[PDB]
Amino acid sequence: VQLVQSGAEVKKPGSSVKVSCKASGGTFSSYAISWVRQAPGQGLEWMGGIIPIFGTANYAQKFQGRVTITADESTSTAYMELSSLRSEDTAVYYCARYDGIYGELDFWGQGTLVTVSSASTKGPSVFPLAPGTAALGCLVKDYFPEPVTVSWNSGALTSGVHTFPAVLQSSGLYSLSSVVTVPSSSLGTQTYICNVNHKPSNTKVDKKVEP
Amino acid sequence: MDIVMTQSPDSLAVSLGERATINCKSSQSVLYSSNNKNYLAWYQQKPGQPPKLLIYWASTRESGVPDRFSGSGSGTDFTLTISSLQAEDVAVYYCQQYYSTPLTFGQGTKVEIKRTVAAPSVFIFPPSDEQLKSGTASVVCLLNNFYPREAKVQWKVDNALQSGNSQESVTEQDSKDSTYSLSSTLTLSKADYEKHKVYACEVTHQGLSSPVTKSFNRG
Repeated sequence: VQLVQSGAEVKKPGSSVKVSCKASGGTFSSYAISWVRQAPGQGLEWMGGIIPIFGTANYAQKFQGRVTITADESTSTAYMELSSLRSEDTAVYYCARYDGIYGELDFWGQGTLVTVSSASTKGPSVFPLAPGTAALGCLVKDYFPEPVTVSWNSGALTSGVHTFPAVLQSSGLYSLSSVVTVPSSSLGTQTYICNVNHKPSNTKVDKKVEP
Repeated sequence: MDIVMTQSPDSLAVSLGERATINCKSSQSVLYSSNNKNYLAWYQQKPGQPPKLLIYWASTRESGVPDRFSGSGSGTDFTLTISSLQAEDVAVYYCQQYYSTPLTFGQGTKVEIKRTVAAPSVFIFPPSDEQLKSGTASVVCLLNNFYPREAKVQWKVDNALQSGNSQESVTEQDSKDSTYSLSSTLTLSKADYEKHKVYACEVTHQGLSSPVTKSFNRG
């Protein structure tokens, strides 16, 4: 069982967002799907849930009039739509599986960051941070909205990696660094490549970091 | 008549291998008469990740969850115990009731490790030639794997103390060695960058005997 959600995106205030949640295996069977949101630095808040076999959806009072939860059994996909978006709706939106008669949430989607802003989408520029221990990294600069993801050597390099929280610059654009410490003796033999993804702009960059 | 979930404490920090205790109180009983089960779950959440189910029915361990995690309680009073806190256990923990809709969560309890002081290793990075094409220069200073979180970075350009032109962020606690890392960026126009020679990052941390300076000369 795996729940795969649609990508992060910016939405203008007053607009509506639709987030999808695709269940692998080929069905959500007799089970149900909840939507749960998490504002930056905040706790978890249940938005509502749908039980496809009963054809019913329940919403939290706070979202009644703005939220719509639907599910297409034939494509094993659930949807959450949220209208009249405001700044306070900026959050990671999660789908999660439960059993209608119980309600613990055993499988979760990866989350979808929806940013409510008037600012336009912008892809990042990726710059090297050039190097018995050496540090190297990539600076991922001038993008909007969040998030970017970073791996090293296609996920083969994980030890000693630190990818930092982004900062919002005075320009209104984000900037993030990702670093790794390695043996200095590895600099002549191994290639260090940061793999940077920014879904909102469909940007993928592999940047080699040379000594 | 929404069921309110209240956790205590909001934050805890104990040494590696010490017991960690997180309490959760529900505003109404979540014990169902007809099956004598408590409709209560516990979750672990790490940064960048969704919550992960640890415990359901108040005391049943989810498959794959280590024995050091145990849920207890009935009615309105519940507790998640980590018998011997491991480095990888640092996270935010949430309780949840599913006795009735709306499903509701506790506010979360942050769990961290207390460990010995560790001084950062410090690295400075000049702006790349490719970035300079843009007319902007970012100079980066890295403080790698220090404890505790408290640290100070001071930027100097030709020995002149910088103010208002830097930003920093800090990682969550490391899941292996329980340290923190910090990245600071100094932003200048290319013009300003090209006018000066010595770029220095001065780091103060209680693990160091005195402030450590890493520097480079442009060109």
